[PDB]
Amino acid sequence: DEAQEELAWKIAKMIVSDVMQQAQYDQ
Amino acid sequence: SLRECELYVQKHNIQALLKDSIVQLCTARPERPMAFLREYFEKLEKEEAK
Amino acid sequence: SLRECELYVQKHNIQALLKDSIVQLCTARPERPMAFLREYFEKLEKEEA
Ligand SMILES: [Zn+2]
Ligand SMILES: [Zn+2]
Ligand SMILES: [Zn+2]
Ligand SMILES: [Zn+2]
Ligand SMILES: [Zn+2]
Repeated sequence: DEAQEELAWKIAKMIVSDVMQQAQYDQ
Repeated sequence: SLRECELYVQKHNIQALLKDSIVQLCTARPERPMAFLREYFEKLEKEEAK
Repeated sequence: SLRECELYVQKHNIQALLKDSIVQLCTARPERPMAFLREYFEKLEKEEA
């Protein structure tokens, strides 16, 4: 369960990175 | 802008929002994740309304 | 298990799916993030089925 949440955090931080990147490419 | 997006993410805890949605997704592993995400946010919208 | 979760996430392109919704979210910057994401996925849902 904590394993799950730990993994969800990792993935969420990944998405946030890719979001910031795509937001520099557009403006 | 890029700075406005960063700000928005921070101020509205979007990162934690994603985390919770992924946690749910992995518990359910739905045939149809869009339908599931729809219902998940619909549920949360209703909380933030009443 | 955890591995089934990682697998599901990769197999179903979950990361890009969520990322795309947040990118839209960052453009709109709604006063109601939940409502927006709800509407966002409702639209993608309708083309899922
Ligand atoms: Zn502006
Ligand atoms: Zn704000
Ligand atoms: Zn199993
Ligand atoms: Zn706000
Ligand atoms: Zn208003």
